[PDB]
Amino acid sequence: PTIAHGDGRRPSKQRTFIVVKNCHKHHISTEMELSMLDLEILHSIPETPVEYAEYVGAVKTVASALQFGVDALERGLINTVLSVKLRHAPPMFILQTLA
Amino acid sequence: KFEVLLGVYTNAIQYVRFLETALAVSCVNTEFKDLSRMTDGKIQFRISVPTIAHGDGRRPSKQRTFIVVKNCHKHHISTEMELSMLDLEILHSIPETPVEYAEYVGAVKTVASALQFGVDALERGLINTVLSVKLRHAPPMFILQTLA
Amino acid sequence: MKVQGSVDRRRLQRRIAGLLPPPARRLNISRGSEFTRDVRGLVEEHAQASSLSAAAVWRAGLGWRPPVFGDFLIHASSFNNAEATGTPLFQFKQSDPFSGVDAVFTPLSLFILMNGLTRMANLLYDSPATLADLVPDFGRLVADRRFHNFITPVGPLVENIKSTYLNKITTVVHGPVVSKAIPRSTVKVTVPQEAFVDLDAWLSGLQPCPADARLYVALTYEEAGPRFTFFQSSRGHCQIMNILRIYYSPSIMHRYAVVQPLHIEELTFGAVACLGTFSATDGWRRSAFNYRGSSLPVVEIDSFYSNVSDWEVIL
Amino acid sequence: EADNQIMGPSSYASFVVRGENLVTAVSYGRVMRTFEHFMARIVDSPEKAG
Repeated sequence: PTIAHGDGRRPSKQRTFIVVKNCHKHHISTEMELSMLDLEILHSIPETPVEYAEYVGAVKTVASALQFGVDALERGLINTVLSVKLRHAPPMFILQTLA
Repeated sequence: KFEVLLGVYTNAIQYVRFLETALAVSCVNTEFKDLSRMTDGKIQFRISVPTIAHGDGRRPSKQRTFIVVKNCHKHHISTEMELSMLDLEILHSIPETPVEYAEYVGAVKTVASALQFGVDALERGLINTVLSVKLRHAPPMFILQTLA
Repeated sequence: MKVQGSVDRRRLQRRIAGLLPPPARRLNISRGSEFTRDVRGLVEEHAQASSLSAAAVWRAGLGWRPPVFGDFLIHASSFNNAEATGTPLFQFKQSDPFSGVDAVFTPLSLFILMNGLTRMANLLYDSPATLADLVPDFGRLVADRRFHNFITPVGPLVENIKSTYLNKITTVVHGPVVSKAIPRSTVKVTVPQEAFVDLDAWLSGLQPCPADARLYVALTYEEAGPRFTFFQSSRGHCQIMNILRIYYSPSIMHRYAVVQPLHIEELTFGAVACLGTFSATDGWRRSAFNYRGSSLPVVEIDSFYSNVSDWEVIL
Repeated sequence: EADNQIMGPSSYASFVVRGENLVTAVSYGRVMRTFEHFMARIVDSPEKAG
């Protein structure tokens, strides 16, 4: 929008701006290890108390690995959002006068 | 695999009315339907000023009256809008098929907003004119202080 | 009112449970009923893997990489019982009797035969005259320069069953180095740090970095006897030879006197082979031997894929 | 200042590709943001000035 003015100056016709923004995509990767011995017994059914002990040890370690992984992805999310915020933040000494 | 138009936004122009501004405190707003006829205005003050009697032989000042005249000043305000002749053309014809109806409604919306802009520009003109008139008769402070 | 988070564990559990390969089929021979049941499972699996009629009978959806083991038998003098596992070894050919000993050779044994590292090699081998008895024509084959044709590379050793005179030895020939006794525990390969030249730094826009870096082996007849060198490079089989010749030129300049104008059998300066491939962008690791008189620093490299090459002439 | 507490949403705002967008994704390879909105603006009401 414009202002009407009484000076002889020429009036400005109507104007519209069309601006386009586009996305930034971020990629995230982690790793998980599972020992082959730990994987083998999970399929089998334990019968002796020793096999019960080995089965429960395997399930504990596996659950630990999975929980650590999902926490790794949460932390990665927070790091990526913080990097996004920083890369598009100009320094102050510019922006106090640019604003 | 696809690409997505995930957001469409358009700015909204807030109306600005003179009476809602605090600046309007410093004015008196009269609606005068046919202003173009008034050639010249006039206000005439008549003021009577008394004096105090004195015991000295001093020559006395008689009865005092002053006659002050003030006059109107006029202002002209104008803005220019541009309309594409195709829009003003298709506005008249009826719609034949729904694509014609979509184009018709887009056209009438565009021209309506083109006039919204005009009324808004004229309002900003009113308010700027009052502010400039006030600035023209505002002498600076260091002159005003010792004169008051 | 917990947040529930941003990622879901059910998805991960499901997709990983999908990724696990089905278990190997144990067969139980001691008990009759278990044997019968596993045989029933076997016939059902063959019916499930070979019939184009059905679709669930299609199982190929979603590598076999042990090494090729080769066993050699060697005398207990021509090998220290203490020598570390994974050192590349090189083999020699006997003329008539081969079953008695194979006479496989170690780099320190070559340094001894060819005449700090010297003292370590003597503290391994004080009286290495058996070493001279293994090659009768050593003094002949240095001059006939046929020494490289007979020294064939065998690569890293995995296991050595220890006996009084003979030694049982298992050698990685082709493929990645791996063991056998357990679920295939890995090994690494060691070469002494001295008498090893890094030809990627000997000459040191931006040079490109390949995925795989190779180790070559070369044998040179200098006036100070023969000597062996292994080269950690990455560029290409067509450029490593050129760069190596440029390297040896100062040593090549000395051979004008020894060469024979009449008999052309001695002229070759050396030969180059390619042993195997390892991961670049990593480097190698530094360690010393732990023997009685051990003072030699040694480079050791992970991820060795043993792909031995032949000796190629360079001059 | 003795507040040390704010309030925010507990779960993210979900967005899913429905059939009306799925046909456009399959054929034309483009998806619109919440097609329901643009359809309620364009086809259902003639003006519905914003």
